[PDB]
Amino acid sequence: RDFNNLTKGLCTINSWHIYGKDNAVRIGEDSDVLVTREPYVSCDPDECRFYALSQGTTIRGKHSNGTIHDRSQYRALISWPLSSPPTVYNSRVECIGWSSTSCHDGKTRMSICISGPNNNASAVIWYNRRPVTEINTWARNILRTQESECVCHNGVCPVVFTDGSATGPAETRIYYFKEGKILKWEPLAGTAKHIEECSCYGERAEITCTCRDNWQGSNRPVIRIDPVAMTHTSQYICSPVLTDNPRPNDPTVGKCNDPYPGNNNNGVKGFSYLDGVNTWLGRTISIASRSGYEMLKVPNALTDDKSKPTQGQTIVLNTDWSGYSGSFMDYWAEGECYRACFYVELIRGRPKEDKVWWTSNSIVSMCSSTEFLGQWDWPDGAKIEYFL
Amino acid sequence: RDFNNLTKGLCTINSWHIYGKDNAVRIGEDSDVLVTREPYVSCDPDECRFYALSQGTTIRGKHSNGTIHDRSQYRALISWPLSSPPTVYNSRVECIGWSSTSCHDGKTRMSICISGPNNNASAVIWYNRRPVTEINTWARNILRTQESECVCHNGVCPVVFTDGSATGPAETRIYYFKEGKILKWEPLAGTAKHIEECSCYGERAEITCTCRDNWQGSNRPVIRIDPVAMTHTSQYICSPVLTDNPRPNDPTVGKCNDPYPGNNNNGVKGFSYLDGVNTWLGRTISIASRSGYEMLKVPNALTDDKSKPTQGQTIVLNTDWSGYSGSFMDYWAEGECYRACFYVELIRGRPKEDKVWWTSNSIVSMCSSTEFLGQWDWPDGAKIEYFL
Amino acid sequence: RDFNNLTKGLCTINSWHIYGKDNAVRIGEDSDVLVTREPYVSCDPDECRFYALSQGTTIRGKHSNGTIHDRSQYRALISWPLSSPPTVYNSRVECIGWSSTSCHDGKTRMSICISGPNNNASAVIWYNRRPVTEINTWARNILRTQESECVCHNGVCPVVFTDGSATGPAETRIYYFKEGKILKWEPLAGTAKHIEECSCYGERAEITCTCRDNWQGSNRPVIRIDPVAMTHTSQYICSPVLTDNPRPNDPTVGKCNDPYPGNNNNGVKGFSYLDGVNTWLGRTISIASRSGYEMLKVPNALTDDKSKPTQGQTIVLNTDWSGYSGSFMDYWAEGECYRACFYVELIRGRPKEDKVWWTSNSIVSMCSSTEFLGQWDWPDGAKIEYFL
Amino acid sequence: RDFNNLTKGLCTINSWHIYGKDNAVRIGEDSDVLVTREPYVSCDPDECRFYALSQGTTIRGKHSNGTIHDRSQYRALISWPLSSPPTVYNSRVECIGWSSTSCHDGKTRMSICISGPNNNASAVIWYNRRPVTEINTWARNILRTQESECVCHNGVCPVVFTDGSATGPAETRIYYFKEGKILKWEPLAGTAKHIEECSCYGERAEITCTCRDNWQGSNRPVIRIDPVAMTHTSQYICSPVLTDNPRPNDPTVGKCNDPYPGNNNNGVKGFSYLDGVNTWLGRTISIASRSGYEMLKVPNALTDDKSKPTQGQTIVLNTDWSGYSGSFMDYWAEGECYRACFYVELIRGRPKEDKVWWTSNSIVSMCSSTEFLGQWDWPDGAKIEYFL
Ligand SMILES: *[C@@H]1O[C@H](CO)[C@@H](O[C@@H]2O[C@H](CO)[C@@H](O[C@@H]3O[C@H](CO[C@H]4O[C@H](CO[C@H]5O[C@H](CO)[C@@H](O)[C@H](O)[C@@H]5O[C@H]5O[C@H](CO)[C@@H](O)[C@H](O)[C@@H]5O)[C@@H](O)[C@H](O[C@H]5O[C@H](CO)[C@@H](O)[C@H](O)[C@@H]5O)[C@@H]4O)[C@@H](O)[C@H](O[C@H]4O[C@H](CO)[C@@H](O)[C@H](O)[C@@H]4O[C@H]4O[C@H](CO)[C@@H](O)[C@H](O)[C@@H]4O[C@H]4O[C@H](CO)[C@@H](O)[C@H](O)[C@@H]4O)[C@@H]3O)[C@H](O)[C@H]2NC(C)=O)[C@H](O)[C@H]1NC(C)=O
Ligand SMILES: *[C@@H]1O[C@H](CO)[C@@H](O[C@@H]2O[C@H](CO)[C@@H](O[C@@H]3O[C@H](CO[C@H]4O[C@H](CO[C@H]5O[C@H](CO)[C@@H](O)[C@H](O)[C@@H]5O[C@H]5O[C@H](CO)[C@@H](O)[C@H](O)[C@@H]5O)[C@@H](O)[C@H](O[C@H]5O[C@H](CO)[C@@H](O)[C@H](O)[C@@H]5O)[C@@H]4O)[C@@H](O)[C@H](O[C@H]4O[C@H](CO)[C@@H](O)[C@H](O)[C@@H]4O[C@H]4O[C@H](CO)[C@@H](O)[C@H](O)[C@@H]4O[C@H]4O[C@H](CO)[C@@H](O)[C@H](O)[C@@H]4O)[C@@H]3O)[C@H](O)[C@H]2NC(C)=O)[C@H](O)[C@H]1NC(C)=O
Ligand SMILES: *[C@@H]1O[C@H](CO)[C@@H](O[C@@H]2O[C@H](CO)[C@@H](O[C@@H]3O[C@H](CO[C@H]4O[C@H](CO[C@H]5O[C@H](CO)[C@@H](O)[C@H](O)[C@@H]5O[C@H]5O[C@H](CO)[C@@H](O)[C@H](O)[C@@H]5O)[C@@H](O)[C@H](O[C@H]5O[C@H](CO)[C@@H](O)[C@H](O)[C@@H]5O)[C@@H]4O)[C@@H](O)[C@H](O[C@H]4O[C@H](CO)[C@@H](O)[C@H](O)[C@@H]4O[C@H]4O[C@H](CO)[C@@H](O)[C@H](O)[C@@H]4O[C@H]4O[C@H](CO)[C@@H](O)[C@H](O)[C@@H]4O)[C@@H]3O)[C@H](O)[C@H]2NC(C)=O)[C@H](O)[C@H]1NC(C)=O
Ligand SMILES: *[C@@H]1O[C@H](CO)[C@@H](O[C@@H]2O[C@H](CO)[C@@H](O[C@@H]3O[C@H](CO[C@H]4O[C@H](CO[C@H]5O[C@H](CO)[C@@H](O)[C@H](O)[C@@H]5O[C@H]5O[C@H](CO)[C@@H](O)[C@H](O)[C@@H]5O)[C@@H](O)[C@H](O[C@H]5O[C@H](CO)[C@@H](O)[C@H](O)[C@@H]5O)[C@@H]4O)[C@@H](O)[C@H](O[C@H]4O[C@H](CO)[C@@H](O)[C@H](O)[C@@H]4O[C@H]4O[C@H](CO)[C@@H](O)[C@H](O)[C@@H]4O[C@H]4O[C@H](CO)[C@@H](O)[C@H](O)[C@@H]4O)[C@@H]3O)[C@H](O)[C@H]2NC(C)=O)[C@H](O)[C@H]1NC(C)=O
Ligand SMILES: CC(=O)N[C@H]1[C@H]([C@H](O)[C@H](O)CO)O[C@@](O)(C(=O)O)C[C@@H]1O
Ligand SMILES: [Ca+2]
Ligand SMILES: [Ca+2]
Ligand SMILES: [Ca+2]
Ligand SMILES: [Ca+2]
Ligand SMILES: [Ca+2]
Repeated sequence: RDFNNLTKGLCTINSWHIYGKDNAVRIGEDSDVLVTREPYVSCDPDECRFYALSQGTTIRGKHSNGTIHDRSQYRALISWPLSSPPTVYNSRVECIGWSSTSCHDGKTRMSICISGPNNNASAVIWYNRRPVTEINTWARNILRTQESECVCHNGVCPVVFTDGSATGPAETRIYYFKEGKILKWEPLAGTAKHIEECSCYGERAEITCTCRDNWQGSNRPVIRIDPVAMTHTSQYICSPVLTDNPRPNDPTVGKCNDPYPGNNNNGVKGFSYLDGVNTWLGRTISIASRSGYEMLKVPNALTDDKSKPTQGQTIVLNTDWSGYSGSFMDYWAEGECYRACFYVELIRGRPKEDKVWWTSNSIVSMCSSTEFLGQWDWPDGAKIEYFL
Repeated sequence: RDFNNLTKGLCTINSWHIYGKDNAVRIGEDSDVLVTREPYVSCDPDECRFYALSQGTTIRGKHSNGTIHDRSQYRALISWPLSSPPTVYNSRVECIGWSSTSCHDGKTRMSICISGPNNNASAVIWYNRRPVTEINTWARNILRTQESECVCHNGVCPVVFTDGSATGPAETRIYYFKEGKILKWEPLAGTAKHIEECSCYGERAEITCTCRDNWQGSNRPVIRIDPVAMTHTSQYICSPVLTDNPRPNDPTVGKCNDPYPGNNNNGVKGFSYLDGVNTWLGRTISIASRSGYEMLKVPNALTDDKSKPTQGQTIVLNTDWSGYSGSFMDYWAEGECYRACFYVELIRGRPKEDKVWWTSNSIVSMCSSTEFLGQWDWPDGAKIEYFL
Repeated sequence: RDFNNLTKGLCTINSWHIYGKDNAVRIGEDSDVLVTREPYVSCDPDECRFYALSQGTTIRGKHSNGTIHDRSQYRALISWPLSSPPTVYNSRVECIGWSSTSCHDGKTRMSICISGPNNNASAVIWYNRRPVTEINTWARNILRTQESECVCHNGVCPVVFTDGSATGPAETRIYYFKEGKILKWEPLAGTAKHIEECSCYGERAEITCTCRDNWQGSNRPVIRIDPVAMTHTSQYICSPVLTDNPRPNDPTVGKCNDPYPGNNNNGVKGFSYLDGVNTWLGRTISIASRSGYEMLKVPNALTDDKSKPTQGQTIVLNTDWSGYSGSFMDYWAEGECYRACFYVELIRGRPKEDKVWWTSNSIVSMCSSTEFLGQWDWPDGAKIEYFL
Repeated sequence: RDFNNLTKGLCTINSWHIYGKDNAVRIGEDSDVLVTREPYVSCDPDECRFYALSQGTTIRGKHSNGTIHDRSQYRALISWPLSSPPTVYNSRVECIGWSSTSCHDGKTRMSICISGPNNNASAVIWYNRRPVTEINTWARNILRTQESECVCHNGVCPVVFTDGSATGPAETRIYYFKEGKILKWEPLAGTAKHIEECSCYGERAEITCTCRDNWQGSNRPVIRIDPVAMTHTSQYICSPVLTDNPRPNDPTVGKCNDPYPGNNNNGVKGFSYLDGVNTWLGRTISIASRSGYEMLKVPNALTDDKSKPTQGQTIVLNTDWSGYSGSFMDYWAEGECYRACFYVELIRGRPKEDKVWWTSNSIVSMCSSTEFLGQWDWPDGAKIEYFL
């Protein structure tokens, strides 16, 4: 095997087709399904799999009480077969911790998990299923990373980390790994003022990451990385189609180089594909909560501070719960272009459904089509009443 | 690996032997077995597996209530090892949707799943476990396909789809796929007046499909496809041994080029092997409901409008529930001829057993023998009372 | 791979060591373990596995009621990893039916399952996981076979079948298979008067089978097969150490060429290793029921009508339930000799423990040592009270 | 594959990072997790796995009552994927018995299990998943071995066994195996007065084992083995940082050549890495019970009778239960040095938590880092009240 190179451009996105769906909460009402959150999808050269952070309990288990909490000693990054649920019996643990990323470089997979108390966390970087490198907290305040896949080019796999405040300036670093070893790291540069939970994809030897400005911005920060020079830039999506949550209503003109205000100290992980007129943004439908999910075609969103939608697709109705969302692609597929894909975490339980004592999720995932396909909506599908 | 070619004729069918049986409803009374319907069997060069459409819940799970319904966002095509049950832990998802087909071409497998609302459905064609092509609804009325395996010849895998009314003329198309890409499609031609749910097999570079005329016919339509020319014909089975369900009693003379009347707007998926004097038809025993199942040797059924049985074999007694049935063969077996096989879906629960709130099935499957073997009957075997 | 040849003699048996044990009934009190009976062990070149006839239900499932019965449409030959229990999720179905044998020839595995009603049963012979040959009942009275592994030599795998009465003369046939095809069959010859359930092993190009004379004999019939000439002989074990069950007390002098009387129309599957002074016989301890199990070293048991034990080993105390027992060896092990092995079926439930409504078993298995090892006893270990 | 040689030295240990954690008791509150004890970790060239002695029941099963007991016919050495729990469906049985060790030699794995009554136990040595050698009890008093991995060098895998009293002199033997065959054995020599449960690692063609002196010592005996000469030495860790449990308080000066007194007839399995200034000792925090766990950097502990800690890391708080601990390394990792690893058994249930009737454990495991990483504590995490 050779290292994968990002040689292709994105396919033209004219609609989105169903790729995967695990129905995990429905199925786990009466089977041994682990409680999860922060899911994602990532491909190897011969298989694509679902990933998430386990909570170290089943959803029917008594230890599901308290799983609203984000960080414990009982979390782990797990992966499992595409569209199956994350079960006790089919989930493979990648590493232990409560914040993660993972990617395949064409030869083997790198997985990173962060664990520890808030003031003393550490990342362990695994390569070929073995621990290789460790990184201690630099700011002593919840070292944390993408919660979706990284992207590699000729063996170099950049990863975005943040350590520091969620409600003011923090210390974001871009690490450049190869075979699980640190080649270089850089502090964040550019005009993004706060970065968390980057969702990345690669095309034509460039990696684009759409992130969460938790502190101030309802527009999303974007980091663009050259994995050969090992350098990057940052800005915000210019468009007035605002894509964080909660957020204010959409204005007429956005902000390219600073956070669009109205909502402070909160957000959600999300994504975009930024490719000129072939630009699609994901967002929750609700401006107030993680409710609904839609894709909007917003030509030149990155650069055009007045850009509005020209097409769209509903993914989850606004009468259903959504959650985090992120990007991935099958960099080992056949053909001339990389097909954009994404997932949406469908959060069930706390805090919005507080008649149960747990929080979990299922996954839905879609990829682009060059056809203009009909749309369905894809809810989680479980009935909370059954769990009482 | 090279593409498989249909070089062999059918073996002489002198009786049927047990091939597989999963006992899924019995076992799922106390284990984590998914609710299914629309099962089938399909072989790869190194393994044969059971396939079906999951309902995204276990049979003991509370989400089994409502599973009489055919189309939801919680269905998927799954496969699992021959004669095991479809469990949460052993079922591999092929694709997401509520109508399917799948076949191996000798190199890898193509799987197709249709999803969407009734007026906006779409097919996704997967090849080598990746999405390759998408097809939007052409008639905006439940785009739908075979619900059993397709057949390939030198890489060309024809598939029959219908979109449109179930109770009047519809728009049937034969697509010719290779490596998941569309080579060609044609509209239905010939004298079949309505087509659904084709059950296909191949021999000597020809593919024969026995289908369901839901609208008018109690005889079954037959499509015969040349996968080299990429052309086809259609007619009905001429015999007065009528094989849809519900149906009128058997007459003395059938119809070759139009639907045999008496029953409108209903049917069941079924199959035949049409090979001159080596012709065998499957049918339910009951003329009123999906009850019992038998094979009848009906020499020249396709062409002889007075042909009656010369031999038979009971598969399921008329005091047991049956369901869909379909054809498959192991095109990678040893020997000089292809051995005909079939399966029967053994439907349990609603609507016939309405003391439970679910609908599911098990599978029995048989293949031909050149011996004249003794016969048993093969019921599902579960007791509904245990589920109350 | 080449076909395995029986080139080695037996290792010297000076005691027996623990090989495998599945604890299936203990574990299945609270996990999804299939109800079984008629287990055995058989090796492939790279793995050894447990085999048995499933009853198509879990032991906690409501469908376990009635599993005392031997023949239903819900039985199948399953295999699973050595010392694991037969679970819904790890059991591989080999074929469907209610009497079986299986063996590897060095290239691939042959498995045979018989199904049908008592007057119309048929065997299907699978090779390389595909059906190849079928055999109809010849006497219309419960066609039946070994219930433990067959043995192959240069691709020729003999199998012993019986069809006919269990309580008078029957029609026993030795079939010689190669690649699942019938080379030849012969009727039983020699002085054995009734044959069932042969337990076989091979050494130095000869196959020895120790069987059950259900009709009259409390000594066991022995068939010795030359798999090159495809011929056989039969007699009884001469020794007065009687090894069927139920049986009369041991006499002073046995019978070499006729059944030792005292018990009619019953028996149990059992085994021996018949190798001159290196001869070991298995038996239940009780003369009345399937209770206890012991190995006895009985020099020249086959030929010496006064031979008595010179050494022994208790396997199951007479205060614990036993069951069928049979022979197998790992013909692909390293070294200069074949190590004798056996298993004992530990039957729990009906008819001896009738406070439960099921019948099932676990497995213990041992192989020979050239050391004189200390002995333990190996009960099933489950508590029936837990199942009430 | 070639046999692995111990060519590397230990990496510099500046802290410990999380490697694996199975959360088995939390998860097994509502899934089919086997009851275990005496766990460990061991690597093959392509995978690392968790190992333990099953009790042949699930933790929710009724047969979990009585699992405080150490030796039964229902125990087996099982292995399962790293950080998954030991489930009925994913656990591979290595061999049957109630004391074990296992190691890979670079070509394949040797596993040893001891079974029998206390006065008549025997070891079976498996190689390449087949039984090869057997060893009878030499002292007729609970033949027993390491309960963690062995270590091999050029195919020679030494193993430490003890037979005899737990409360006076016993008969310890070092066996040197190759391909499961005995090359040599030696009686214990040196100044260790009692040996049990050795925890071993290899570096630079030497194997170091840290053991348990059950009879008298609260310092730990150390055996150092030359696997080429097949010879060994023994002494005690000289340091006054005492590492058995229970134990007296730490003195100022330890004992190098005799047991440090204060506690008789008890102990716990533990470990150390003894490498000059790169020396780290594990111990329980409590001096009275298996409570808490810490690593202490104790330069020259082996040789310096006044050596005190210079650094440490808490692994399990003293308000959480611990248990056995042992060493392992991935001898097939990339890089220039072997990274020290260890596990801690987190015992739950009896005797310390006697509101339940079972005893089981989970696993946490860590490996060394050359960074100075922040520390977390890693409890089992289950709530006993949930099991009542
Ligand atoms: C079967 O399946 C089919 C496939 O899925 C399905 O078809 C699909 O239907 C859906 C639903 O209708 C379509 O999705 C929608 O797409 C809209 C875009 O398309 C419309 O607009 C474009 C653009 O039009 C402007 O520009 C062009 C040129 O650039 C001009 O030609 C126009 O005249 C117009 O110009 C004006 O506007 C510009 C600025 O925007 C100015 O520059 C200009 O000067 C003028 O002012 C048209 O080109 C489209 O026409 C074409 O397509 C239609 C078919 O859809 C044909 O009939 C037609 O002939 C053409 O071919 C079309 O008119 C999206 O706008 C829309 O998304 C908004 O609405 C949804 C709710 O429905 C919101 O959830 C979403 O967030 C978007 O609205 C919010 O955000 C905007 C942006 O800020 C706000 O303005 C708005 O108020 C709203 O904000 C509020 O909500 C937010 C969210 O909660 C909140 O955050 C805010 O704060 C605020 O509260 C939606 O995506 C989809 O594209 C169809 N797909 C296809 C392929 O057809 C079909 O229906 C199915 N069949 C059945 C039977 O079910
Ligand atoms: C152990 O296992 C064994 C192996 O399984 C098992 O043996 C098997 O037994 C079963 C059961 O008996 C057999 O299965 C049946 O087979 C019948 C066919 O065989 C009979 O008929 C043929 C043909 O005979 C005609 O033709 C030949 C030449 O072509 C002539 O020689 C004849 O004289 C006769 O000619 C007349 O008819 C023609 C028109 O049909 C005219 O052309 C002609 O001019 C004359 O009028 C014979 O050859 C057979 O004989 C041979 O075999 C028997 C053994 O079976 C030997 O004894 C004998 O010596 C020969 O060797 C034989 O006589 C099928 O017809 C039958 O299926 C019908 O019945 C079942 C119910 O039992 C129905 O469910 C089924 O649907 C069929 O009936 C329906 O449909 C027909 C067609 O339209 C209707 O006419 C009929 O009324 C009925 O309709 C009703 O029900 C329908 C369904 O609900 C409904 O839809 C309708 O609307 C309506 O309500 C059945 O399959 C099997 O073949 C045996 N197998 C073998 C290998 O032997 C054995 O028993 C087991 N042992 C034990 C102990 O259990
Ligand atoms: C730790 O683990 C150790 C390893 O497991 C363990 O040691 C093992 O102990 C067990 C239990 O003791 C041993 O197993 C028993 O072995 C007996 C055989 O060994 C004895 O006999 C031989 C043979 O002796 C004759 O022959 C030699 C020469 O051939 C002569 O030298 C003798 O003098 C004698 O000659 C007479 O008999 C001949 C006819 O039989 C005539 O030819 C002759 O002219 C004379 O009349 C001896 O060689 C043995 O000695 C050697 O070994 C002992 C150690 O055991 C040493 O002390 C000694 O120094 C020697 O080295 C030894 O004496 C088996 O007979 C025995 O099995 C019977 O009993 C059990 C019950 O215990 C029954 O269940 C079983 O079925 C057998 O009895 C039934 O069947 C016989 C046969 O028909 C009947 O005769 C009998 O009445 C009985 O029938 C009844 O029950 C049946 C079953 O229910 C029923 O069907 C009938 O109808 C009827 O009701 C048993 O297997 C084992 O071998 C030891 N292993 C080793 C390696 O030592 C050790 O104890 C453990 N430690 C601890 C602390 O626990
Ligand atoms: C984020 O994560 C960080 C990384 O984990 C974390 O930092 C870590 O913090 C922990 C906790 O503080 C550290 O772990 C402790 O480490 C101690 C060792 O370090 C101290 O000591 C050394 C050595 O000092 C002597 O020697 C040097 C030279 O050799 C001299 O320079 C010194 O002056 C001194 O000399 C005296 O002593 C010698 C004899 O011992 C004589 O030779 C000499 O003549 C003098 O008398 C120092 O070098 C260290 O300083 C350096 O590090 C600190 C940071 O820790 C810096 O601030 C500093 O500037 C330096 O760089 C440091 O002072 C361990 O001793 C300690 O373990 C004991 O305590 C714990 C309880 O806390 C016990 O559980 C444990 O068992 C040990 O105590 C028991 O055992 C000893 C030995 O017998 C007994 O003496 C003692 O009484 C006690 O016994 C009792 O309990 C036993 C257990 O129950 C029982 O069995 C007994 O019977 C009895 O009842 C502990 O491991 C860790 O190393 C830090 N890691 C790092 C990298 O910094 C950080 O806090 C986290 N952040 C936050 C915000 O949470
Ligand atoms: C497991 C068990 O209880 N076995 C006992 C059996 C059975 O109770 C009956 O044989 C059942 O009918 O009875 C014995 O007398 C016997 O046969 O030797 C004693 C033996 O201990
Ligand atoms: Ca369960
Ligand atoms: Ca924000
Ligand atoms: Ca019809
Ligand atoms: Ca008998
Ligand atoms: Ca001690």
